[PDB]
Amino acid sequence: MFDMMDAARLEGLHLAQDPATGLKAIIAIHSTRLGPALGGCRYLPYPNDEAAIGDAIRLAQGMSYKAALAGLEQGGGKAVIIRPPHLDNRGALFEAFGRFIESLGGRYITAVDSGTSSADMDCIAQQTRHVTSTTQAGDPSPHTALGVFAGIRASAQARLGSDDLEGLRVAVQGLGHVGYALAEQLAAVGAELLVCDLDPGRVQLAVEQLGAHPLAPEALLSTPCDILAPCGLGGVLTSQSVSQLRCAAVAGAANNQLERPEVADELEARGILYAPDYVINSGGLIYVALKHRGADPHSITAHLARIPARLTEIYAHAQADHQSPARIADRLAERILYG
Amino acid sequence: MFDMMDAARLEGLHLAQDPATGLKAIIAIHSTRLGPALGGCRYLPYPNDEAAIGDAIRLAQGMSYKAALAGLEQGGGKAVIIRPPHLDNRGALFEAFGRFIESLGGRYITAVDSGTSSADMDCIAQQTRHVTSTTQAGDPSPHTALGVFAGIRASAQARLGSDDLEGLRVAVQGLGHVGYALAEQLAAVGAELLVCDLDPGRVQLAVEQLGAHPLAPEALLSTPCDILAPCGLGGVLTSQSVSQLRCAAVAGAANNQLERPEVADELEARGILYAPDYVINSGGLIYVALKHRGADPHSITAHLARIPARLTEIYAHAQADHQSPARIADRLAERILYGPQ
Repeated sequence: MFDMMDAARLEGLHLAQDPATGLKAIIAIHSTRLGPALGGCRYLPYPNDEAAIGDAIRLAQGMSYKAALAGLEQGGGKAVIIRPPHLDNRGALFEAFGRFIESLGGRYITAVDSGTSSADMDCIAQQTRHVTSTTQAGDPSPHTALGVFAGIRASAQARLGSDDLEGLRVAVQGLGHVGYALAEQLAAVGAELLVCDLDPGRVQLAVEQLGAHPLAPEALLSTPCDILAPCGLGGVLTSQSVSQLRCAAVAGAANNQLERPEVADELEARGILYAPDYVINSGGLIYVALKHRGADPHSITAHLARIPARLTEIYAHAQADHQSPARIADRLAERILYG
Repeated sequence: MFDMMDAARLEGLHLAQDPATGLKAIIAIHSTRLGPALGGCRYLPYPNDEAAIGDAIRLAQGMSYKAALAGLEQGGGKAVIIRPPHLDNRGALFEAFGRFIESLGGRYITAVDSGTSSADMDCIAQQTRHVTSTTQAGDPSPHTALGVFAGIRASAQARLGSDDLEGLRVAVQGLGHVGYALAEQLAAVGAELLVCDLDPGRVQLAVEQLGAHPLAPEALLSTPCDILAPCGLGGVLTSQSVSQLRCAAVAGAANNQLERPEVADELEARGILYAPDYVINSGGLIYVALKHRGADPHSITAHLARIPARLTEIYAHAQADHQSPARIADRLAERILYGPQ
């Protein structure tokens, strides 16, 4: 596994296995230069171990970049639990996972992610305090939503010339907690709002309560609009979908929007501004992390307020270098993490 | 690596890589049921990662069995550090390893092993307290030899009716730090002491200083004797060598005496009592474990008694169950490690 670690420049890898509870856990710690590593925990089926390990490692490197550009005193980590087929007692499984976390003594702080819920974080909390997004904690989705909204304002400024959004066509792909909250902000501002989601009744709510113009999901990604906001599954941007984009900029809340790093040059080569997902969507991370360390309230507002400004700066550097803003963000992150 | 870990019932595997220092290190924590996990750090070349990782797993398991039968509030762990082809320098790497150990909060305590020395322990000592066998710490070889001595006395009783070694023929195969100290302990008991070793002066030393009979290195394992004490290389017990033995028991200090577990049964078939190596040679481990926790010399002696006590317990169940002592030992260990308590 050292080859995998070395390719990601991952500091440490930890595997725990416990047959009383069926726990098979991976905690990957990519960086702790800036602080303890924080990252969510996934509870998912996997074709095999090396896929689960590989997924934890790559995602943990993602967190280091996201935390580094959000200016936090936080490194990147990620946990992955391999979903059993049987499972008699989930909950007792997550209590073992919390003991696993404890054994690393605060080097890793956990969080929610695909397949886990604040329910499971409550069980984790029984065994360690290096956990966040408990049921007692908030739902941090609003902070993500407002961050991306700020970031869409900044992308329209850089790409179209004005940060005014009224009458702009903006397409919001996905109406989960974050996607709907973003759409709602967009309707209040008077954007021409286009929405899509797999749940037909989520779309109905957005048509009924936001005045959203509904679109089929296959059509949404290529409709002509000013700004496309991906807020669903990852990998939404492929070489294929980038060739059929009709927006002037891509700016959304979803994680891991780029299928491959190479796609960011396909976007720039078409002249479409791309807001690097891990910059524009960090609001949920900034709030959870600062609240978890008990930071000063002035510091929390200050960090959240910096997201659009960070985008502006990136956007300037990318212009000044005829480079994709994803390249600019990456190299910024590398210097912080590896300089 | 979960198939491996599940096979070995390994709690936890940990990996750290540091390209600045060249650290590629594995720490395998098999069990922490009886206490924090204690185990040597080996520093060796390896053909591939899967080889080193699998090594760490398998040795940490053995250490859990060894610590359990030794009666210690200790778990089993092992560190493996893949030796890079070109390194400058050593001390920085082991300082980085020291930081790796410290990151586990005392759940793992390291020690010297094949490839590492007390000097490397000294560098680890700069970054963590969870390290043993530094230069300032007392040699553990005497204690190993003393524990093997007591173990031999308990094999005499079980095999020959009493623990009196006076006038017994005991052949010691290997006269290193542990080897010779066992030989010295045996002469004083009043036993007829046969010896072999790769260095000849080692022999005439024991011949001169102990009354030993010099024996040819290549024919010691077949000489008529009451007890054979392997204190050299591992794997001296093979299907072939067991066929040629001319002793009543085997009880010595060497690690990994059994070339593979069948040998235990071939020894049972021949009626030769076999002292499970990792039980009889636990004395270095007991001493280091207890010193680290700061124990009085009385407490070390009492705990050292676990070797003869446990060997006697194993010999009794072995008789009652009509099984090899090697099999009894593993099942007792498993009872302690994975059973209820």
